Amino acid sequence: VEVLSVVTGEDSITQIELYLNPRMGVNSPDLPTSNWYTYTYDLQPKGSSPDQPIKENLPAYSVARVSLPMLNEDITCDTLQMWEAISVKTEVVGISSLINVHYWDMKRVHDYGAGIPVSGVNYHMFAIGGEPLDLQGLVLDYQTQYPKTTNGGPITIETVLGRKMTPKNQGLDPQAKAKLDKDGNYPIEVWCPDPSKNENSRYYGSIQTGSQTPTVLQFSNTLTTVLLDENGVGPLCKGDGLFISCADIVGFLFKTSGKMALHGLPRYFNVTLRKRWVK
Amino acid sequence: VEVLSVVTGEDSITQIELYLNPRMGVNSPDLTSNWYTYTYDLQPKGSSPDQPIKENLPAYSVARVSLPMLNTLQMWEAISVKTEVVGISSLINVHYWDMKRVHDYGAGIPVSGVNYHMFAIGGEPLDLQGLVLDYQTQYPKTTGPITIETVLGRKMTPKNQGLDPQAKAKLDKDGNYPIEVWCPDPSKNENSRYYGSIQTGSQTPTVLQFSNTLTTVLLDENGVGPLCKGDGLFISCADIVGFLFKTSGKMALHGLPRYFNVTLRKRWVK
Amino acid sequence: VEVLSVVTGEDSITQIELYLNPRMGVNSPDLPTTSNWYTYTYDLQPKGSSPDQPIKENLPAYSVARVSLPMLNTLQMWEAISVKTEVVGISSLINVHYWDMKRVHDYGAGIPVSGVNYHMFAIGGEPLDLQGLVLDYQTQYPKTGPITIETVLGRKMTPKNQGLDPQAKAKLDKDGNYPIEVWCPDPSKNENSRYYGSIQTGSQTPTVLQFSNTLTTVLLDENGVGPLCKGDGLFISCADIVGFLFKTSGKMALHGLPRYFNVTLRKRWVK
Amino acid sequence: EVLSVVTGEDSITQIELYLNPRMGVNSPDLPTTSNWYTYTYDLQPKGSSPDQPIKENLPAYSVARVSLPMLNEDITCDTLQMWEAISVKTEVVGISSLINVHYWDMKRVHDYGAGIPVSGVNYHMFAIGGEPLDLQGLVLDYQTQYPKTTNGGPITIETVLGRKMTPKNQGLDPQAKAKLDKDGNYPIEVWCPDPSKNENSRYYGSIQTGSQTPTVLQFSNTLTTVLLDENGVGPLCKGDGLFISCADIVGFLFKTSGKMALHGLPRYFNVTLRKRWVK
Amino acid sequence: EVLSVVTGEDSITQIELYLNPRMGVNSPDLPTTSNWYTYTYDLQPKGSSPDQPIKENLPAYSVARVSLPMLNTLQMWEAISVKTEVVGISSLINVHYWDMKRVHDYGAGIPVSGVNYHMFAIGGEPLDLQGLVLDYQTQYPKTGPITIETVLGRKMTPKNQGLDPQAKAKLDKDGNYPIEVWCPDPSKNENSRYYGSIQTGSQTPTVLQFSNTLTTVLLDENGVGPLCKGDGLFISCADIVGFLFKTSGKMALHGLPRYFNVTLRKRWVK
Ligand SMILES: CC(=O)N[C@@H]1[C@@H](O)[C@H](O[C@@H]2O[C@H](CO)[C@H](O)[C@H](O[C@]3(C(=O)O)C[C@H](O)[C@@H](NC(C)=O)[C@H]([C@H](O)[C@H](O)CO)O3)[C@H]2O)[C@@H](CO)O[C@H]1O
Ligand SMILES: CC(=O)N[C@H]1[C@H]([C@H](O)[C@H](O)CO)O[C@@](O)(C(=O)O)C[C@@H]1O
Ligand SMILES: [Cl-]
Ligand SMILES: [Cl-]
Ligand SMILES: [Cl-]
Ligand SMILES: [Cl-]
Ligand SMILES: [Cl-]
Repeated sequence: VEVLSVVTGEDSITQIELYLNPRMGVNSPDLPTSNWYTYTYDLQPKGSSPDQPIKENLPAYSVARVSLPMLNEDITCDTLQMWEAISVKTEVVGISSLINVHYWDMKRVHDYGAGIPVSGVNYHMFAIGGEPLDLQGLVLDYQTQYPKTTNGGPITIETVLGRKMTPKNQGLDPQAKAKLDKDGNYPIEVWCPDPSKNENSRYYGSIQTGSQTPTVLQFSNTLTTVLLDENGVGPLCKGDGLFISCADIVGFLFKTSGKMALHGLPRYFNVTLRKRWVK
Repeated sequence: VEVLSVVTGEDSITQIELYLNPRMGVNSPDLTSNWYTYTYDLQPKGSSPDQPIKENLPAYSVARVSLPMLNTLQMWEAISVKTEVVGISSLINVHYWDMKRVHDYGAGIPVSGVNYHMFAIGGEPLDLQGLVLDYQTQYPKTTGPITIETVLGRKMTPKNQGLDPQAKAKLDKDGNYPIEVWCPDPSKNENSRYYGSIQTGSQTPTVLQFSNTLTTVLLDENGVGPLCKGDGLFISCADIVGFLFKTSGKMALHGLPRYFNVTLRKRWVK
Repeated sequence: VEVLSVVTGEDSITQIELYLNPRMGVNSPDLPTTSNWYTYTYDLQPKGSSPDQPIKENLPAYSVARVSLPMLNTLQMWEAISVKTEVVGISSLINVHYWDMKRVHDYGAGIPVSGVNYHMFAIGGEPLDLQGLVLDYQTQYPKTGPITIETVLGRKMTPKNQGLDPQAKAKLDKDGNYPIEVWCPDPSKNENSRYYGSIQTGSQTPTVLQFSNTLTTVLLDENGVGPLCKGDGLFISCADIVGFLFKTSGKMALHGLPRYFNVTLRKRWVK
Repeated sequence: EVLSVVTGEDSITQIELYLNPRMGVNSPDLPTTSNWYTYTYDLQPKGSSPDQPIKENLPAYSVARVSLPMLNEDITCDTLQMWEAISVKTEVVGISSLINVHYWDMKRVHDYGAGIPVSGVNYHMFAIGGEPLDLQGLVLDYQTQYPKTTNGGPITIETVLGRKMTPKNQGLDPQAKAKLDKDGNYPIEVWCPDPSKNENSRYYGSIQTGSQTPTVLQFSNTLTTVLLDENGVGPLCKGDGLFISCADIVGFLFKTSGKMALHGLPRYFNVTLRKRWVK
Repeated sequence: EVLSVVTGEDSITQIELYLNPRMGVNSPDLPTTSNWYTYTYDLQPKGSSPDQPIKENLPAYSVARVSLPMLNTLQMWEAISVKTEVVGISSLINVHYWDMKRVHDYGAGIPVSGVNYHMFAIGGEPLDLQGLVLDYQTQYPKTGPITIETVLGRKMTPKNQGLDPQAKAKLDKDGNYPIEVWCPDPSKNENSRYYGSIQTGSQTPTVLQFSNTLTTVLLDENGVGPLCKGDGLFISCADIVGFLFKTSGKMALHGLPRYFNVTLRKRWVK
């Protein structure tokens, strides 16, 4: 997979724009329950063993594969052009919507007060790759009984192993590995990016725990992420496909009853790519 | 529009100064004006639906600045800006007559909690994307703030809790675009620069800086700043600085004004 | 004033040292009657009925000094090029055993000085330009005592003074006289001054401060010019509120610390 | 004496590994107790003197020695080639797992609410060296009776001194030194890196105390730590051994009863080494 | 006058030391009270005036003078850089001190947290100190701690709540100068470098870093480090890391030792 020179010429640079809507558990706006689109259901400890969480309570990674302009007339040549992602402008959309402290069923911060704003657990990541993101499985509790389904979601450790989790899945088990190849099917609480692979991807992420911790976010269209590695090489899109992945949990909606649901926001991407000779 | 060379000469540079007063809900000091720079009391009803009043919807400030007329032609290019939140010091006041106390015999709870800060400099209106916390929120009809129902010509659906590419607007009117409804559209705004932050929480400290030594460069990666179409410079902002906590337990958001000093140069364009 | 070249010669550079003591409300230590509360306010409380009629002891104000510089005289002016500045006495805030300190819980230590912080300093060749803006326009500040928006306008504040009112302007020409809660630096003026500040609200928010004698602030603008001292006077201004003293009864007073300055100045030709 | 970097073909090599946390329950393989793998047991003040902590409540450092390819045919020569560690990409794995706020026995934040997220005390460090990490002993309370090493306990200050601790071990006792040469046997609360030694190691660490303090962690495969010193020399691997140490405490699991247990996450390393001539 | 840096074979030396914290119980070698070494006694507002704090409740600065090899227009050692580290940070993960107050019933102990104070100084003479106290009516013990009364020879007046030019001392004795009374004097200390911070609050997270890759450069703006008068290097510090919370509700401040490795070079001076 030898990288040669950057292609020179007129249309050697292109731009790819897209947005990814969050997949928090209620993943569709088009259902007769869709009122909770971009939210989970109510998150509660069961109180007895074992936990059997519902799919609505399992926020999942967003992913899209973007098809790119075909570059090579004869694909049997050793030396071909490939799209190389060199930079990205990315932004969490709808941040301002979180100033709303008057949702009708918001728990009031104290008697007669404004609602507790969306706050608490945050998880924020994005990835740009020339192939699916590689995932490592690890869970808080190996005894958790994740939903078994027939329609390909959610995919968890039991799904990939073809057998029950054992205690080692609370740590790093090299067999618990997957590719982020489907939108809204790989739960955040089960899968993280695999740092031992992903040579052809760049990812950036953070978590914030706490129950009412401030959600603190910036947005600016002046911010650019360079996607080049130390050798000056960005992700190379094999099969003329650009993989874009993300997750943006922005906190809890505090309901009057005391119930709490996690909330997510969409993410925008503008990826600059260039043509690169490879061998 | 292809960008040519920067113009050289004696009157090549100019500086535009302005301030923008906050539009929190009570938007005029010349009327109920006692609550100017504040909302009314923000309070989840406990029952459905939510029908917020106009006084409870903080909105973006905006001004179009007419620039000296110039005229393949010359356009004004915004190259840098000094901007500052004005009146930050007023927030040390912990003795508002009706301020809720931190405890018995204590000082008032200081303005703190939800902050939202943004400013934009552009050569056309700021492009907005609509997204709401709850699509069932019934905003007042435009007679009146502009919201998603106004632009769509029909009610919101669940998709307006996410990114609906139809929910788009332009920031063309001062005090009319609710902050909780509209955010800068990153898919557009090629000819504007915007910078913003949010801080959620109820008594989360308000932490702000001020200095006249701080400059924001508005040039893009190619060395080109926003280009002022029809000789109009668009200046937009929002500066929510937290809640005024009242004795009863009621709470209102508060805003502060923003000052701008924009440096512009003449630029040949085709 | 057109700025020419930096003067060359043996004694073209001078250094100015000073400290400013905080003006928190009880502004003097020399009153045998009430100076125990020097560097603090009195007890800050919401009145519970309208209007607020705050006392002078509850209005922290800016510190100011004009420093006389050597007479030089198209003429020469002193140009401030850098400053080393420090909040003095930061270590005193480890004391959690003030005799009347509200305890964190039963048998525990005192609540340390914490909560509202406001820190700013300014160096200029003339008084700092101030913009007026208050939380509540119906506040009835003491008559001139402190100089407030009502003082400069010669009439009662109106709602517009809760936002930016271009008539609500003053110069910081008097020590301990301009209430911090009324006045902020005017960013529309102050071309011949450099100012830096911040605020932190919240009731018990940690007071977090640094101090080092290795930190210099460069005062030159984007054109390599520092403030130029009109009539050979250097103006230094600051405020350093460091949080609340929490008292047993529930009462709370604001506290401030002093600030030190070492300003480096050079001679500059101007026209 | 350090001489010149070796110029040649296979002059650079990469070493990949992960270390699973040793929080107290250190094996996933034990017949009965292993469900608490990556956790401590319940942490409690005894209420009477002295503290007599159990193994399971004493998080320890992770460590591995990695065998490097043999470089010298003749080991008698004055001048030899050694592996020199020059950079490392390291990442805490499984960070996303901490969004789980529905552990079956999770203490709620309030009635009907979600579980208190894993939060509070954090401790994070990693070290890359050419020899075992040098340790310095210091404890909160010198009267603490750690389980005896001979009884199958961890190695602590008493172990190294051959006698009981005295009040001076609440400060810096220059005789309370050890080397990190054993996985999950040196307690974090007893041993910190020794700054008076470790010339042939690079270490980086932080603590965060408080009970429900947000756990704030980042992850990216774009972040590289440079291991070179001020003279441009990285750790030199004695006996062809690369020493890799870490500790990643990420907070408390809050249980319904009020009981609390600390939790850790695994850490991944990718160390780049080059060949170096040494006299 | 500072001349040229000495060139030659043995011109650079390294000085290594550590300093144990002087929180109040200053010695590990006492009959029955050393169990609290590196801590204060219990800190408690009396509820009546005046405060009469005990020496066990007054954390003080650590200081050492290191003798450097003799050299003698003369040569002097010049401190050019330091690696410094707070040792024992990992010990603070212990949430099971036998008498630790719980966060809630059945819970773990409240971790060491709250007030932090961190400072270090390297110089060629003793650090210059400025006196300032929260409460000038505080009755400190006589000499033993050295406080403002000791140095003035008369009672503190209200001015000592601010900056009193007469309230000055030199940090010449280990564990004798209370932190709550003395801070580094910025009006002197030309021949020292000092770096410090405070963090207030009762349960504020203790957030500390440690790494053997961090170096502080000690040279001033002219490239000159502290010059060691009479071949003596002065090293001073303080590291309060927060409170130990006891079951009863009582609280003690706690400190940690600090390590130093100073690089010095020979410098010609007239
Ligand atoms: C059956 C009965 O009533 N017995 C009591 C016995 O409990 C008591 O001992 C004291 O009990 C209290 C209970 O809150 C504390 O546990 C005392 O311990 C501490 C404290 O936390 O207050 C421990 C702390 O470390 C000590 N501080 C220092 C600096 O050493 C303090 C301190 O010495 C005391 O508060 C005195 O200032 O004590 C514990 O001593 C005894 C003795 O009072 O009386 C029996 O009748
Ligand atoms: C500014 C000041 O001196 N405040 C003091 C007040 C007032 O003397 C009286 O309340 C009269 O208003 O009295 C206290 O006992 C109190 O209530 O806590 C102590 C406090 O320091
Ligand atoms: Cl995050
Ligand atoms: Cl913000
Ligand atoms: Cl501040
Ligand atoms: Cl940490
Ligand atoms: Cl600190």
